[PDB]
Order: sequence, then C-alpha cells, then structure tokens
Amino acid sequence: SMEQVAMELRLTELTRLLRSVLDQLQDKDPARIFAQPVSLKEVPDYLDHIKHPMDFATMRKRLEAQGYKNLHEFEEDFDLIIDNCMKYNARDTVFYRAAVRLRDQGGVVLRQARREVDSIG
Ligand SMILES: CC(=O)NCCNc1ccccc1
Repeated sequence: SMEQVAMELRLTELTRLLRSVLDQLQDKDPARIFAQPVSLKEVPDYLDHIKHPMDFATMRKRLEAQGYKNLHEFEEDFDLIIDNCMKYNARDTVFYRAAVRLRDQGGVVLRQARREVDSIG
C-alpha cells in the first residue's frame, strides 16, 4: 500500500537521524570503552551482574536493521550502556568516570534530537 511505503520512508528517515545521533554520542567515548560488548572471555562473571548488556556496536546493528521505532527506544539502549557501567564498576575507576562523562556530554546531543524528532514529525 502507499501508506506502508510512507511509513517505511519515515522509518528510514528516523534511522538516518538516529545514525547521526549515534555517531555524535560515540564521539564522546574517545577511549572506546563502550564500543564493543563486554567479553565473557575477559570478564567471565559479567552476566551474573548485568542482565541486559549493551554497547555501541550492538546499537549500530539494531539501527541499520531499522530496529528503533522511535527515539525513546534508542535512548533506552544508550541509557543501558551508562547504567550498566555505573553498576558493575566502582566510582574510582576509569570505566565509571567515562560513563559519567558520556552521560553528561551526551545529554546535550539527545536534548536536541528530542526537539528535532518532535519537529519533523
Ligand atoms: C563497559 C565496561 O563496563 N567496562 C569495564 C568492565 N569490563 C572490562 C573488560 C575488560 C577489561 C576490564 C574491564
């Protein structure tokens, strides 16, 4: 139907906007601490601690599959990256501190993205 095509066009455009957001957010992790999933070969007990792991590569996979239906779904995955890190790692670690910085610097990018998504429809 024409309606389904129009809907798919909107999804494609959302994916394009979210791709830009994702690149901007990942730029705020220059150490690439959150770039890949935590390896069970390196951290064997990780899944005993964290029930819903997330990372930028996994987000990018879901993104390119047009698996984010709205910004809220995207933000919930971004939030997992930060919240998981701030649970698993203690406050005086380079990991926790990177998560704080990513949260702070990313809020700016997400504040604008929320307005843009509301604007464009
Ligand atoms: C994203 C995150 O929580 N990173 C810290 C915990 N994972 C870790 C993996 C290899 C070596 C040291 C630590």
